[PDB]
Amino acid sequence: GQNIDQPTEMTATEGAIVQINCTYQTSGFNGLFWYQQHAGEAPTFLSYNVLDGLEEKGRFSSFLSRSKGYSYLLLKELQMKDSASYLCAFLDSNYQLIWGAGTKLIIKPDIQNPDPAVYQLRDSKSSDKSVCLFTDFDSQTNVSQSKDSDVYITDKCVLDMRSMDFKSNSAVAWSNKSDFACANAFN
Amino acid sequence: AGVTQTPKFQVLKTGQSMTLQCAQDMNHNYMYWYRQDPGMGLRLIYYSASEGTTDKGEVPNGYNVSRSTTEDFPLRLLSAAPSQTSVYFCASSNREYSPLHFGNGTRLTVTEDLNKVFPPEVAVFEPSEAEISHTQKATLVCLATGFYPDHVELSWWVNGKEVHSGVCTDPQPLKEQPALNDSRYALSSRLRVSATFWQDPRNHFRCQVQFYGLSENDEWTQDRAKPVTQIVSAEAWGRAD
Amino acid sequence: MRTHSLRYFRLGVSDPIHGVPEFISVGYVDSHPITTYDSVTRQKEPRAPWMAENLAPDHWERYTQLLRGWQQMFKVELKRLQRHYNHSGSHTYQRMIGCELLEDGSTTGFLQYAYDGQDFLIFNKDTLSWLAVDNVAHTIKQAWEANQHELLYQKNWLEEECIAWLKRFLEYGKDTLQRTEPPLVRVNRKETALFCKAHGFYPPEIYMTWMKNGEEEIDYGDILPSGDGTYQAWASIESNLYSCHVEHSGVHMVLQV
Amino acid sequence: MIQRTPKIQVYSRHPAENGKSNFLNCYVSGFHPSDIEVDLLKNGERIEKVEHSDLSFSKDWSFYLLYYTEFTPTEKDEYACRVNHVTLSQPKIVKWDRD
Ligand SMILES: *Cc1cccc(C(=O)O)c1
Repeated sequence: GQNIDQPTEMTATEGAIVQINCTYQTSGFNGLFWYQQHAGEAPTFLSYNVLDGLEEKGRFSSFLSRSKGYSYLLLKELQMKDSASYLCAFLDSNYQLIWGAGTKLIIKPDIQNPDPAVYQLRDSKSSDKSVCLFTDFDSQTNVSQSKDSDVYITDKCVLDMRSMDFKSNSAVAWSNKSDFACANAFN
Repeated sequence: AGVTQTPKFQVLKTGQSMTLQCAQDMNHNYMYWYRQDPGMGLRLIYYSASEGTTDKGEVPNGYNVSRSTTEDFPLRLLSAAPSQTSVYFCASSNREYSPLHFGNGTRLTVTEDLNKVFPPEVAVFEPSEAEISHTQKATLVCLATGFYPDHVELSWWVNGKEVHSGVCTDPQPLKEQPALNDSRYALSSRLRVSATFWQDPRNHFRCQVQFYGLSENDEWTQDRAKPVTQIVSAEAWGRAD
Repeated sequence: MRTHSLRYFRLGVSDPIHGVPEFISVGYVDSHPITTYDSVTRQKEPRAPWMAENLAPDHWERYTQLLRGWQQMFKVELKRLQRHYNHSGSHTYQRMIGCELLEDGSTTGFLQYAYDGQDFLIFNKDTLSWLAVDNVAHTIKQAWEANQHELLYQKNWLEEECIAWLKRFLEYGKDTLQRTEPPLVRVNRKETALFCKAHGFYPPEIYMTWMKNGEEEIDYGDILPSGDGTYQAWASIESNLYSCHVEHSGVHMVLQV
Repeated sequence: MIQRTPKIQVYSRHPAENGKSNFLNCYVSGFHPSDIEVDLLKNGERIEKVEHSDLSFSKDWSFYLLYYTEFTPTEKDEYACRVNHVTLSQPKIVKWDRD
């Protein structure tokens, strides 16, 4: 048991299907595991495959090809809560547990009605202090990182206003520079 | 049931000693200690096939374990080094080939001095009138700045009750000085509500940051207040205008 | 080549007398011991020099930790089995697991447990089920049959891992395991009985009979270990002209009298 | 509990030759439980110089092992095997015969 590969990152659309592949090489095998790990959370067990074949359990399926040294985890009808790292692991002849680096899965919300816009919010005690919000953009839209190191820019973030069946993308920026305008702050 | 790992967060000075607890009530024979570092994945430190025995993983150097009982598997840092900055997961499994159950992890930072530890400053930014008029929705933003280590829990509280709906927090606190290895951190979060809900002056919005820092038995001889574990919050009332 | 086998045996004893291990594990390729672990040494050690020479310290370090785990499991299984039966005092739990590689290329595999030296559980790796002698066994079989992942693990281990280990150990020990030592055979008279006696032979499978005039009521001495890796055995009787016949590794021998 | 009393067989490694350095074998088999004590005797005396194979187990769950010592048979000398086990009120002795 020596090597294990799975892709770093995958992005699929809410409602759709995603297949996370894992290749392994080893002389000796006591099974292949998939685990799910949510950000800031513990991994939990999804699947064990040791013979050739397919196992299903709700929306999740795990496949193993012994001769090809190949498993996949298949996730159907993707929900936003499926955003997580997926860890592929295998046991060698001595029951050593060999861990892949993990695949980060990003679920893209299906934004039917884009309304891309950059807003400026005032601090709630001092006027001076100001953050910029880039909200309501398409899920294909890419938030590039700062080129000024006195300007901070967050990753894209999905919020879900549940009681309204409404989801929106969001990115935040801020700076102490007075020459800072929320306009032309995300391009 | 499950695996109970403590503490969830921990800061240490270089050379300080630390024991992480891990207990399972599932009569599992196997218990494990892993560190998780960006890009590497899961690295076994030590494991124990049963009470009465323990054995090295791939990275045992700097660590110690005991398996006195089936239930407990402590991990000891004998002399904390910067390189032991990591997230530690304890785990149990019934057999060598049976699935692992994980503890909820320990976020551990080791710093040269505890004078590099600062609590967050927190501020709420009120929704843009332009957002409100264009979309009939109101996005509050919370900013936590100037904190070290990156050991925080950010929650939103609406008329004194925690909310999850309408909330998006950055997965990762961002470095204010990416160059510096002792760089303090910032974290953003948004709470979006309807414009009428923001406009109702009866509604109360609190951004809350639980920071993990020093304890009461940590020595502290600096001018500024002891950067102890504490909550720093910021708040806004709804405004008709 | 001929059929070969890897078997591992486990023995546990509850409240065992002083000196006597709580738990022993020994592995065999055919009749040859290869490995040993117990509760007193707490170490997996080779039992053949061609095992000790071809397997590094980390192999023994790792199986030490595994056999500590298995010792603990066995102790717990055995206390559970005893309370199910309301048995007090010292009682026995035994397991045999292994696989065979036949002349044809075909394989077998098997896993059974005994309680106080009686059949208790026998695994069927093809129907992925457990046979139980009684109802206490049935109860345990049901729990085990509820865990499909474990049943599939065992099947895989018997059909793939066990055979892989057998092939690796045969290579390491081929000079011993695949040698032939033909029998030295002689006839001694006694009381008026004739004794066909064979010794210095390996492997232990041998056939011995007696015949008047080439036409076929005989005492058989069992096949016993001689203590040097070879084996010995005899056949006896009390017409006119008699002859002893011996067959071993595909060679027939005849001694006339 | 069914218990099986040991079968005890005593013999030389090679055909016995007075004054030729042989090996004396006592094979104890088909017993249950595992707890067994075995001595080899020279003229009724316990031989200290006595190797044994470690314990072994059968398909039928009964146990077996081999006790042996380097020895040199003589006309006068007389060799035996003394086994105690829980199926035996008194240790069982089986003497060697040369033939
Ligand atoms: C050393 C070893 C390997 C596999 C199984 C066993 C056992 O059944 O005890 C021992």
